[PDB]
Amino acid sequence: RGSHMTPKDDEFYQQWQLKYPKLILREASSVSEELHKEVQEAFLTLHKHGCLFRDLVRIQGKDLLTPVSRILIGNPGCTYKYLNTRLFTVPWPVKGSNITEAEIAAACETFLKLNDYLQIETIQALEELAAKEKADEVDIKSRAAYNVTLLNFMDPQKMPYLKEEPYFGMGKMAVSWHHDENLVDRSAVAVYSYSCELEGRDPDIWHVGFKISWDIETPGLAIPLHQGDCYFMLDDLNATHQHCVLAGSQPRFSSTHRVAECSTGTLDYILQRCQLALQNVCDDVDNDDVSLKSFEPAVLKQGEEIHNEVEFEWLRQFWFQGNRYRKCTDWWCQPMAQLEALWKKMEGVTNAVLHEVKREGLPVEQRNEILTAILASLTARQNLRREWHARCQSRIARTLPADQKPECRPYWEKDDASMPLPFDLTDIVSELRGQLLEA
Ligand SMILES: O=C(O)c1cc(O)c2c(c1)C(=O)c1cccc(O)c1C2=O
Ligand SMILES: [Zn+2]
Repeated sequence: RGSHMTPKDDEFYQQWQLKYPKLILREASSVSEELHKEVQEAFLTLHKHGCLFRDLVRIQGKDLLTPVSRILIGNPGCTYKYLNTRLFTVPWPVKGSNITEAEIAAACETFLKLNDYLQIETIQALEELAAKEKADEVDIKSRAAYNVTLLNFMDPQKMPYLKEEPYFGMGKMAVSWHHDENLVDRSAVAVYSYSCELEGRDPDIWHVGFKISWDIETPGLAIPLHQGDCYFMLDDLNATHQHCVLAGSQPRFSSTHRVAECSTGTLDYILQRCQLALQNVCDDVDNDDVSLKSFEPAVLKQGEEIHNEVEFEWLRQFWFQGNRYRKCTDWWCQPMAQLEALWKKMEGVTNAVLHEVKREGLPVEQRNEILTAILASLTARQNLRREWHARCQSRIARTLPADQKPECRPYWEKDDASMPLPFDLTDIVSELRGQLLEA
């Protein structure tokens, strides 16, 4: 049978040193009384204000409510995507920013303070890690450049429905074995754990488990976590090892600081993209007579791709969460209004393209060129629309509370003459395909 080790086992420390060395551990004691207080009160403050939410996530094609409740805090405009769900930051106050409710704002400041301290620690541990290998500095600093933390809460008494750990008999899992997605390559992750107050790991206490990827022969590690212990995954650990969370019996919070790989995941980035798409529009005035500067296939393809990007990675992702951030802050209210306007204009662009493709004096070579440059984009738009609407109407989603109910948005009826094109592109895509096979 597969087995596991905790500090009670003779072989624990040396197995740690041999098969999990890039896993570091700083016990509550390395951290000041002061910061412990501030940070814990900050957790309880967010919890009281109802700021943590279960994500209606996706996994092997199945909609599933995560047993754990979460919240994302970080640099303004930043996102972190896991399990097909883009979490938007509730902003903490980096330099250059000034706003979002009192006690909540103060909690954000506090997790920024925590972010700072843990960063300093991570850099020190990676320095040590290298000098241990000795027998760039900018790489280290960018691998500890935490731009977000993902907070988690679970109260096992309230959230009993928990799976047994299958390979090492670690007992009950809060979070099953996984790799953390969407992180900068080789970037560290720093977790502050806070648990509110014989053969194997003690079930009453929280543990983080690690195993080697592909491997259930090498026994796994189960590391006990009390109030205020911190652990760190350094470097390639998150890629070479898997981790899970073993549930104790008391509620527990954690702050999991990460370098989210946000090259296509920031308000700034998606605004530059929308703008790039709108470069193809005549923009003297904002009205519905949409007229484009060019129908070169490359420019049109690009436009429709950006159209999809803002619709499905930004708008539908944001509204699937049914405006639950509105509880914590309004930071994204204006930006999302603006992205919605940019997208509406793009529905305008697509319409103008469909107008061209139907234009009498257009040589069929060129028409077919247009079709072949946009067809993929439009069928992807259709398939992703079926997906999001269904995901918004699924039995599970309809049972969430009213301030969390998924919201299929934007959405308009075929009768709605405010919008230039139907929500259901099925017929249109059929038509374009048919044209493309005309002898
Ligand atoms: O399959 C599961 O039960 C499961 C549970 C989780 O909590 C996570 C995952 C899977 C991920 O895949 C993942 C990826 C990137 C960052 C993350 O934080 C997670 C998770 O947290
Ligand atoms: Zn994880």
